[PDB]
Amino acid sequence: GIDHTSKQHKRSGHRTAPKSDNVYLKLLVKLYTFLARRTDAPFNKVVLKALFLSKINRPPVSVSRIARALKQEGAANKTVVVVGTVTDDARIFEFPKTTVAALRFTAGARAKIVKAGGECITLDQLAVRAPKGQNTLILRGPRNSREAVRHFGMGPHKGKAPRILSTGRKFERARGRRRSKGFKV
Amino acid sequence: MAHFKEYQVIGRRLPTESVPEPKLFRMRIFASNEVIAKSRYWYFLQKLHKVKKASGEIVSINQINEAHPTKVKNFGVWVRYDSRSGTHNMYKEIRDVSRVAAVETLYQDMAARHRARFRSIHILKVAEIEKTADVKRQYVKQFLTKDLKFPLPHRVQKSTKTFSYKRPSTFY
Amino acid sequence: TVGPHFKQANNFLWPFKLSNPSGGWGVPRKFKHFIQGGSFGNREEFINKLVKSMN
Amino acid sequence: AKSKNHTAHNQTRKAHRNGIKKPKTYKYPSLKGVDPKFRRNHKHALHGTAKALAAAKK
Amino acid sequence: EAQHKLVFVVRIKGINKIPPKPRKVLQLLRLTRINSGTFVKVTKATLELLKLIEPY
Amino acid sequence: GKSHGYRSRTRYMFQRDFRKHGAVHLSTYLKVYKVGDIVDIKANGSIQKGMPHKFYQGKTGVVYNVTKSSVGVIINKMVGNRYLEKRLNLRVEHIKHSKCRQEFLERVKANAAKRAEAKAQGVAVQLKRQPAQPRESRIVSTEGNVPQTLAPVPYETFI
RNA sequence: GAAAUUGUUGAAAGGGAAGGGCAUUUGAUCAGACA
RNA sequence: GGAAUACUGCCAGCUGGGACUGAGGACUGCGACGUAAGUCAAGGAUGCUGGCAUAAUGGUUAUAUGCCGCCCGUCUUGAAACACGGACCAAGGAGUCUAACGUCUAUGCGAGUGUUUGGGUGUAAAACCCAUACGCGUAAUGAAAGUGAACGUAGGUUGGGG
RNA sequence: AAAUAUGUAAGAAGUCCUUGUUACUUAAUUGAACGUGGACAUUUGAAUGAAGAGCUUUUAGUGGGCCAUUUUUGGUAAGCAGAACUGGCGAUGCGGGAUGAACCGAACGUAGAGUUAAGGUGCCGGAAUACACGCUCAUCAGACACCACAAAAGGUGUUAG
RNA sequence: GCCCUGAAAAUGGAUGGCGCUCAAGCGUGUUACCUAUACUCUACCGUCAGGGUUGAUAUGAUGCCCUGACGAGUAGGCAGG
RNA sequence: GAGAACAGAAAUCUCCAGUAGAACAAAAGGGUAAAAGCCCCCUUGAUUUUGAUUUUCAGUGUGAAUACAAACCAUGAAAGU
RNA sequence: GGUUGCGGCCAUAUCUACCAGAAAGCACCGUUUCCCGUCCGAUCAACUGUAGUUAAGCUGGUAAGAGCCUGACCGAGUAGUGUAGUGGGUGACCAUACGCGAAACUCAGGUGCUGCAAUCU
Ligand SMILES: [Mg+2]
Ligand SMILES: [Mg+2]
Ligand SMILES: [Mg+2]
Ligand SMILES: [Mg+2]
Ligand SMILES: [Mg+2]
Ligand SMILES: [Mg+2]
Ligand SMILES: [Mg+2]
Ligand SMILES: [Mg+2]
Ligand SMILES: [Mg+2]
Ligand SMILES: [Mg+2]
Ligand SMILES: [Mg+2]
Ligand SMILES: [Mg+2]
Ligand SMILES: [Mg+2]
Ligand SMILES: [Mg+2]
Ligand SMILES: [Mg+2]
Ligand SMILES: [Mg+2]
Ligand SMILES: [Mg+2]
Ligand SMILES: [Mg+2]
Ligand SMILES: [Mg+2]
Ligand SMILES: [Mg+2]
Ligand SMILES: [Mg+2]
Ligand SMILES: [Mg+2]
Ligand SMILES: [Mg+2]
Ligand SMILES: [Mg+2]
Ligand SMILES: [Mg+2]
Ligand SMILES: [Mg+2]
Ligand SMILES: [Mg+2]
Ligand SMILES: [Mg+2]
Ligand SMILES: [Mg+2]
Ligand SMILES: [Mg+2]
Ligand SMILES: [Mg+2]
Ligand SMILES: [Mg+2]
Ligand SMILES: [Mg+2]
Ligand SMILES: [Mg+2]
Ligand SMILES: [Mg+2]
Ligand SMILES: [Mg+2]
Ligand SMILES: [Mg+2]
Ligand SMILES: [Mg+2]
Ligand SMILES: [Mg+2]
Ligand SMILES: [Mg+2]
Ligand SMILES: [Mg+2]
Ligand SMILES: [Mg+2]
Ligand SMILES: [Mg+2]
Ligand SMILES: [Mg+2]
Ligand SMILES: [Mg+2]
Ligand SMILES: [Mg+2]
Ligand SMILES: [Mg+2]
Ligand SMILES: [Mg+2]
Ligand SMILES: [Mg+2]
Ligand SMILES: [Mg+2]
Ligand SMILES: [Mg+2]
Ligand SMILES: [Mg+2]
Ligand SMILES: [Mg+2]
Ligand SMILES: [Mg+2]
Ligand SMILES: [Mg+2]
Ligand SMILES: [Mg+2]
Ligand SMILES: [Mg+2]
Ligand SMILES: [Mg+2]
Ligand SMILES: [Mg+2]
Ligand SMILES: [Mg+2]
Ligand SMILES: [Mg+2]
Ligand SMILES: [Mg+2]
Ligand SMILES: [Mg+2]
Ligand SMILES: [Mg+2]
Ligand SMILES: [Mg+2]
Repeated sequence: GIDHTSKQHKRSGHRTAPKSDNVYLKLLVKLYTFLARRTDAPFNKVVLKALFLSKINRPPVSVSRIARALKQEGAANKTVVVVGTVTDDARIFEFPKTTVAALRFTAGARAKIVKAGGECITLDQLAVRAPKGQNTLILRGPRNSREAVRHFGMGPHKGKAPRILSTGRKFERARGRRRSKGFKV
Repeated sequence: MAHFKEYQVIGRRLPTESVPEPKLFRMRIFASNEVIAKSRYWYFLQKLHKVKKASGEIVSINQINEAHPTKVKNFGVWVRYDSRSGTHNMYKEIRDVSRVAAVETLYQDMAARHRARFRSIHILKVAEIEKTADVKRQYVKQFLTKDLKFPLPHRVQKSTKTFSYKRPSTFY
Repeated sequence: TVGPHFKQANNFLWPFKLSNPSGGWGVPRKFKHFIQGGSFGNREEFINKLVKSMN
Repeated sequence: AKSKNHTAHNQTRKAHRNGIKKPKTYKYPSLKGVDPKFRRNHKHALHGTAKALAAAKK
Repeated sequence: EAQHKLVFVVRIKGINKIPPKPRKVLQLLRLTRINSGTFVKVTKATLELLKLIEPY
Repeated sequence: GKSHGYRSRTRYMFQRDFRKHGAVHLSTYLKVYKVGDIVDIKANGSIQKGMPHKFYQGKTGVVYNVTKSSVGVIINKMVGNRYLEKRLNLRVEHIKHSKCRQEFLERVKANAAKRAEAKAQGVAVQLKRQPAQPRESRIVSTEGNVPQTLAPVPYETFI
């Protein structure tokens, strides 16, 4: 017998392939594992795993969040990579040029990129242009802006947003929510 | 505790800047190996001086061989031994060819007559009885008479097979 | 020699997996101390005859 | 029908499976509980040196 | 003789019914299995370890 | 029934140190504390205001704040399987500066010295601490010192 | 035209139950593989 | 005085009897022996000889023999229990569907999204098409009247993949 | 006034220099707090280990417990009742204690060879009717932990003091 | 110390049994010996992990090749069937 | 303890000794001597606002408590409280 | 070195009994118009530094002094204790193995150290 210092037969816990069944995503993976095996390049190993992430861990990157990252010093001629969909934002009135390599571009988003004379590229087109990922800027969407995380960690004095259907007063606003009725949280 | 050896064991009282070269005490110790003998040495020193193995040092460990291993000697022995109801000193006499052989059958005797396991006994002194008629115990004195002889009656021969065809004879 | 690099040297060695002793233990009960006629604790230079019978 | 009143038996085995996790250190702890008089002025002190380092890039 | 700086420890005792404190020392000395030995360099800070596990 | 009040069980814990009763000597209030100091907590029964709860007796913490008569201390108290952050508001009578870091502060400015005074000499440092090593060999003389042979003594009574 | 359960016939075992595990003797039966 | 010996320990000293195993399947390594060419016991068995070609070996089965083997299910700290149910066999026989939901996941589209109340249409309960709305989201906060989100590269600092 | 048990510390989130911000504070550019600029790398500051560390969400079963060594309360006591720390049983077979939930040994994939543990080796029954020194003779001897009980008090039985 | 007295219960009966007396009893020592699902070495199954491998012109890319460690289980969870 | 008419064991007066052997509502345990006890003087902070914190804890509530902030006040020569 | 004012540590500074103390200082000491307080100018308040005194305070020294402080292989490796065994014993209890280790006792030494400012044969 062995006095076991750690839980035996433990899985890595990290996704290995995508759980998705989309052949093309499977093909994109096939590409980037090869690239990640033979290029010793950090960008490809990161991109490989981003393809594995579920719709929750691929928040959309907006076209305006893109425009921002090019205003970083020396970042304006870099090609931005979004492993995930890219969405339009009517709130910026001036979008720069660039070249954006994503999984998907919404109708509105690809329009605004192209209207300014930019380029919408599929990830495989980006591998051909930059095998070692040269001159790339990877952007992730705001993961924790889901409505669900509002209710995570719910409890006394945590300020965490009840799970509720109908709202207004008369709904979970009185005893325990204010000093004049019972206590406050 | 086993077949015994005798050990000069010397240890002292670790040096201090204010008291370098401390005082060097020797003991003779009967043990089956040198690891017991050192444990045993420290067992008694903590019973006499203020020291423990942590604060002290063994300076040397040496086996002592019997001076005349083929000469029969009459030994008096001096023992302190705890019993069930209380502790008692003793003096026994042992006739044998080496101090180590002597200590062996002492411990055997204390176990058979007095039910004393090795932990209870202390050897106080073992020393050669020089002149005879300083032998004080009758079971040894029996063996010092001039021109001693005895038969070994009713001799029993160990048989090497399960059956015998003769019928034994205890003759001798 | 207990080198300057003993830590890295020794941790590099996987723990030795010895067999039970071949001549047995020499004791009727293992779980007293060596001095007490068992096998445990520091037995000093006698660790070699044991280990050799287990290697 | 009496029954066992209480014991801490088995409770430190449970505590040690996943845990006794060390306290979680942070550079920059909170000002929670800090003297308002101090903290009110401190709000301005920083705003002062922040305004400084801005006119240090001009 | 300069007291020994090097020691070889072999776990003599089986896996179970071991109190917690000696049991971690056994792990930190990498003796987690019976008759598995390792080398241990002797200092006060490993000497106290050898003290905790002597019965095993 | 049971009695669990705030000072329960604290009989000897808040007691005064024999022949040490009375006023607290004046140094206790001249000592000066800043945010970041490590302090030890020992409650003084003579000052009932600002008293630490008995759980924090004999506990070390880090002052997070400083007021007229008091310093706030934060303590990691472990409840269940985790630690939570408790912050305490203590009168200065219950708080002394901790020596727990002085061997570290001594050793930093010492390790800085033998660093400069070595490098400027051409290196060869060794400033990490080492445990007690086994001692070397030595030769003990017999000069004026012959071993004095001792034996076990017999049983006596003397009562 | 199953099963429980029954008759016949054939085989075998049976000193206060029977049935079961590992193993082999003996009897019966059978697959494969040589070329 | 000079040896021997025991005891303990070391030898990368030599050598005999016995047992189990023979995983792998071109080559590739580290070496060893040789003046050499070659050779080898060096990253896992080959060589030589014989017998049967069969119920011989092997499987199944019944029996005998050695050792072992308590009744299953259940509730229980604890059941083989002098706790319960169960004589036997077949066939039925127990986490379902719906309304509204939480976390996660897949998919479509994305500041939106949802054709299927309805209408159009049809090879007719399918498939295909669609106007107006409505729903949820895109604003919050107050009991309410109400008011309603850029000092600034949409901020400073510390860690931060790339 | 211990032993065991217990809080904190053992560096880059560190140390030293220069001298900015404020509405706090000072008699005071005094301080306090937060900074800009500068000096010193891994013997960068004890040991050992590290099949890595950190983090989030959701949900099962459970919420009768019982036993052993040690500490320990009530009770004459209890295979009784109630706490403490650990280890077990429950949920677990395997070797041993004949038998046995909890003891000893040791924790289980299917197998081969070897060595053992606890415990044993007259015969049952694998394994010395082995070696050695004593002791013991019982007209209800004795025979191995947990364990299946025996006491005061006695013996001119015998042994050694 | 061992032995004996002290020492009374109900079916017949238990050092486990037979039996054992310079023991096959009690104390103590020394060797040898026996045998666990444990230890050591090897084969094989599975689990987990680390590597390697999309170059056609044949057959598996959730694949193929190398290597290491691990394997008890009620209630219960998940997985592959 | 030693003293003073009625005055006695106990009345009021005085000196000496007095580490607290007293008192501080109440149970007990802490604590306290130019005080925290006794006498006197002045008062209403037992007030206003809304947060943090400690014990109990789920780190809910309640009870009780702590240390600040912002008032308005008390008292003291004042520091302060 | 003395003394004083303000101290820090808070008996090695306290307690008991005696002896000694130069110069300065402190003190005791004199007065009751005034502010102020008492049953009482004892305390307290003011005035004098004049009219007196080392008696007291205060400082120091003495004592096989009480106390207190410090130390030691004095006691004691004792008591207690962490760990171990299919250790002993009917039990109560005990011995051993690897560690940690007091208190009393006994003996020796000691009796305030010291910061700021002023002052003084
Ligand atoms: Mg919302
Ligand atoms: Mg939102
Ligand atoms: Mg041999
Ligand atoms: Mg053998
Ligand atoms: Mg045994
Ligand atoms: Mg071997
Ligand atoms: Mg009830
Ligand atoms: Mg009960
Ligand atoms: Mg309960
Ligand atoms: Mg090691
Ligand atoms: Mg109570
Ligand atoms: Mg409670
Ligand atoms: Mg109060
Ligand atoms: Mg029909
Ligand atoms: Mg069968
Ligand atoms: Mg055929
Ligand atoms: Mg055939
Ligand atoms: Mg051979
Ligand atoms: Mg092969
Ligand atoms: Mg055939
Ligand atoms: Mg056949
Ligand atoms: Mg055939
Ligand atoms: Mg048949
Ligand atoms: Mg059976
Ligand atoms: Mg029941
Ligand atoms: Mg029954
Ligand atoms: Mg029922
Ligand atoms: Mg029935
Ligand atoms: Mg059916
Ligand atoms: Mg129709
Ligand atoms: Mg149409
Ligand atoms: Mg219309
Ligand atoms: Mg709406
Ligand atoms: Mg509104
Ligand atoms: Mg610790
Ligand atoms: Mg390591
Ligand atoms: Mg790792
Ligand atoms: Mg639950
Ligand atoms: Mg529940
Ligand atoms: Mg309940
Ligand atoms: Mg146990
Ligand atoms: Mg249960
Ligand atoms: Mg279990
Ligand atoms: Mg088990
Ligand atoms: Mg039994
Ligand atoms: Mg058993
Ligand atoms: Mg044990
Ligand atoms: Mg039998
Ligand atoms: Mg046999
Ligand atoms: Mg016995
Ligand atoms: Mg016993
Ligand atoms: Mg007798
Ligand atoms: Mg027998
Ligand atoms: Mg015997
Ligand atoms: Mg096996
Ligand atoms: Mg399993
Ligand atoms: Mg399957
Ligand atoms: Mg309660
Ligand atoms: Mg209350
Ligand atoms: Mg004068
Ligand atoms: Mg005088
Ligand atoms: Mg004076
Ligand atoms: Mg004195
Ligand atoms: Mg015992
Ligand atoms: Mg004891």
